[PDB]
Amino acid sequence: NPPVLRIKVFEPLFIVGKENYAKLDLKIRVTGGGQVAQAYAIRQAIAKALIAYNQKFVDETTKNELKAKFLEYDRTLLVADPRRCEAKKFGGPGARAKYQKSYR
Amino acid sequence: GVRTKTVKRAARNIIEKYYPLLTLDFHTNKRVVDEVAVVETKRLRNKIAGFITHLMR
Amino acid sequence: GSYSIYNAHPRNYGNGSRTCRKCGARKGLIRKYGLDLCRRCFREKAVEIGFQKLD
Amino acid sequence: MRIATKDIIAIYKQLFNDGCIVCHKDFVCLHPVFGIPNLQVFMLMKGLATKKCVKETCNWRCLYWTLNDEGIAYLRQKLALPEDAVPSTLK
Amino acid sequence: MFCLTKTKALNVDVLKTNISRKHKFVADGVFYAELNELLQRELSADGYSGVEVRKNGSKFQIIIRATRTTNIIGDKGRRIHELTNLLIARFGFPKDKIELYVEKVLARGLCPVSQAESIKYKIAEGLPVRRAVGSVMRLIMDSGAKGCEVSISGKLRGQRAQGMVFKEGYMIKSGNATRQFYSSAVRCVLLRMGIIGIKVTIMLDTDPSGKNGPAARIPDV
Amino acid sequence: NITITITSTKVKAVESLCAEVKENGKKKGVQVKGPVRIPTKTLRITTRKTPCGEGSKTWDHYQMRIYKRVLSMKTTPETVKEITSLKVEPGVELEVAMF
RNA sequence: AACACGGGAAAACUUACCAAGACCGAACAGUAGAAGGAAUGACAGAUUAAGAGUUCUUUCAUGAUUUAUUGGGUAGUGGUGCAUGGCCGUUCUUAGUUGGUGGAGUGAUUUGUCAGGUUAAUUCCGGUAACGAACGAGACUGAAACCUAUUAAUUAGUUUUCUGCCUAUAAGACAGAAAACUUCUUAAAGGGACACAUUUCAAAAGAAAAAGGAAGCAUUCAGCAAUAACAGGUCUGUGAUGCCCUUAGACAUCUUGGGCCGCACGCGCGCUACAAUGGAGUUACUAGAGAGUACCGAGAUUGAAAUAGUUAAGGAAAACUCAAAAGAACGUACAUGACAGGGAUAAAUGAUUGGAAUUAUUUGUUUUGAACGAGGAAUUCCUUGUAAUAUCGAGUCAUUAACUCGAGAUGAAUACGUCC
Repeated sequence: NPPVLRIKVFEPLFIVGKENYAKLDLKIRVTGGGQVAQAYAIRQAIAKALIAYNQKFVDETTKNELKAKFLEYDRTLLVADPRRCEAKKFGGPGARAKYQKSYR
Repeated sequence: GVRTKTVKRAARNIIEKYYPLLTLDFHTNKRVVDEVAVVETKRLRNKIAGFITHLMR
Repeated sequence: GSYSIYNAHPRNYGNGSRTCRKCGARKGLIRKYGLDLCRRCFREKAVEIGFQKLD
Repeated sequence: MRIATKDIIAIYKQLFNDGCIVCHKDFVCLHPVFGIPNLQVFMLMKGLATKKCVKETCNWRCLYWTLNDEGIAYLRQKLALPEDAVPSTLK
Repeated sequence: MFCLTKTKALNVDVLKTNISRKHKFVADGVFYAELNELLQRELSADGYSGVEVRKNGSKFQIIIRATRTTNIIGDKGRRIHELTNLLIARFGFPKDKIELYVEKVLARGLCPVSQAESIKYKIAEGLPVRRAVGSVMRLIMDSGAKGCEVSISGKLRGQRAQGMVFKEGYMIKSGNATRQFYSSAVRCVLLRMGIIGIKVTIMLDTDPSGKNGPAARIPDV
Repeated sequence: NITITITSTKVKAVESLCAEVKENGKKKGVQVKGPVRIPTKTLRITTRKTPCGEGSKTWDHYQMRIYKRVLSMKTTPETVKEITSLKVEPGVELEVAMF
């Protein structure tokens, strides 16, 4: 649906060649977050799916080569980003900001 | 990360009594501390085991 | 009647019909979860009820 | 104060038969037992408290009363129970 | 004649059958908080020293851990049935599911509410505030308490208010160990001049187990 | 088919009760379905700390926690949990709902 | 450390103020009188806003429940926070405080609690008329960052099978069954980082890269948080409370109406804008945390331009309700003009809640089209899923959010500093 992000989601395919996915069929279910966040979740899911599949039904040196190719371009392809929203605190409209102080 | 005197004193006492048991590996020293000592907190045990290995280095 | 007009107003909506359980106050009422214990009174008995001061 | 004398017996005979009857401090509502204003039952009992006949402990806007030895004697004098009416600990 | 239309039922929401899980436990605490305070104002001369509200599936057993059972040693059944009758009138309790037990506590010193009532007695008697707290704090210490503190604020020295804190033993002020070892009670006593606030906090020992954070106690071989 | 659900404010309590029912279910009971852990309910209340309006606007956070566990038996309607009480600990409610 | 603060978004109650009217919420005890009536209630005419028998007339009902009296209590959102308790704020979010013995001093007092280095920290290495301790810091508790290892499977999900329907070049989709399953989900127990380990810097406490890792500022955000103090706020939260004031023509309590919204102006907290990084018309969308019944949250069907109306399932709830919009996509639309940006002010009308809506409770319809062209002197908040932007839930809530407390959505710039 966010068409500008499509080539970002497709970039796991082109990082190693579409032939690494030619004999593979995927079925992804996305049920959280916003819309741009789901784009990064699918990127992780596609990249990990190739890595996990080549570990289980292919030898290791292919998997290590594939994961090495993923890592040398972008690390977050295979590891999740741990950043999460901070809790709101009283006295301010956000995590860190605070209401204006008047003296006179 | 300056360690408190509680960790350092406990690290020293265990070394004096149980020097032969301890080794230069942090992971083996973890379980021996749970054995040769009684602590209710996991984080304290690692801090003691972390200093013990550094001390015996 | 000496008392046929006493307390004749209909208090059914609720600002003078709801009160604190123990304090009997009409301001700062905590009606959530059916507590009905108004402010300055729920804080005293919070630890007795079970609401522990967590985050 | 001015309450129906038929009702006055209802509080007295119920209080004796249980030793204790409570009421709310909300004078805008009626009692759910006797079906009469809480003001009437409240002031029929505080007057009896000055006889040293009960105790007027108040808790959470609910008042509690407990029959005493003088309460048992005074109740017999008014409602005219037989002299064997000294049950105690039951009614 | 009174044209009153409203009524205030003498019910308890714990007796309700169809009640939400969120509302049930909240109503459990509200009843316990009110019941504890109610018999606190009744057993003041008896030292009620805590309540328990355990049940047996369909009947509720209310247990009183009084530290002085003198008034209820035998007491035929007067107070026990009088208190139970009070529970019926206030909360509309059916008789077949309500019963009251009275229990004693051997650790009289380790109960803070009983000790606080001891201080209130001596102060209202006329004993000096220095002699009253000193005597009660001696009893707390040898009973096994790790530490104790009594805070008294009021008009002790005259019209200008003055507060004093009495300290003994070992006490932790910061951390979660103050939620596992503390035992406190707040009482107020009236004189012919004003109100005096009494605050008693007793730091317990390994009886509420947990063995507070700083501790190594390395065994010897 | 029989269904058991235990709810309390203490997590350590229900785990003891869940184990007890499973251990008790060897006899007078065929199988002991694992304790289905319904998501915890948290009851948050945020209140001002001051009896008046003076001072800095500081609030305090309270929260109750409700732990819900679900057990399913086969047994018999007559036998059910039999004693079903075991002097159950205060604040921990057990109810048995068959079909 | 006063001014969207009293959880204070007051139509009646709240209410403490004002105009009226009644009324005892005069316990207890003595006396008068009195069960041959102490007293109380009352239809109708007038008095009264009043369907307060309040009062004038009139006799009709009930019956010591008590009228008048003296001592005395009681009651008050009355005064006093310069009489108090309790609670909170602040000094004060940083690292500080103490007594036991011993040493110095006639003494208030001092040492311990330091030269130097280090740390977020009197945190430690060291030093030493100090030795040995106690509180604070740390340790501790909650949330987040991880477990294809474990235990679990409904009210969570996936897979398979049967029936049914539909389009494809060839896989599947949907409906309605029904059984194993546990990666996701839920939630318990354990595990996992302690800077250990390498390099360098400072014999030590330690410091800075880099790699590994889910996580390496104490990992982040919070909770608790010592000694001493203010005569800081509240006696209008309390049947917590001392003294004082009023106490039957009440400052008690009740009823009706109004005010707390009153406008020549001054200040504070905020919401919406001054547009094209936009407004308007259509289309596909994507969260988390909340809450709910003896009438509470309300599915579905209908009435219709909208508000809202008439019927109406399931749900005490991972089970039913409960649902995103900022942004995105479509067009020879709007083209820089107070213009279609802006939506105040007024108008004529439709309904909701309420006993009651005028001084518009809230809201629909059509029309009305005001300042406002980025804001002077001054001044506030903020270091990463943070600011900022727009929205959702909850508190209050018969009705009413531009307020507060939370939750997710998209995701900047600028330092890694110095005491000006």
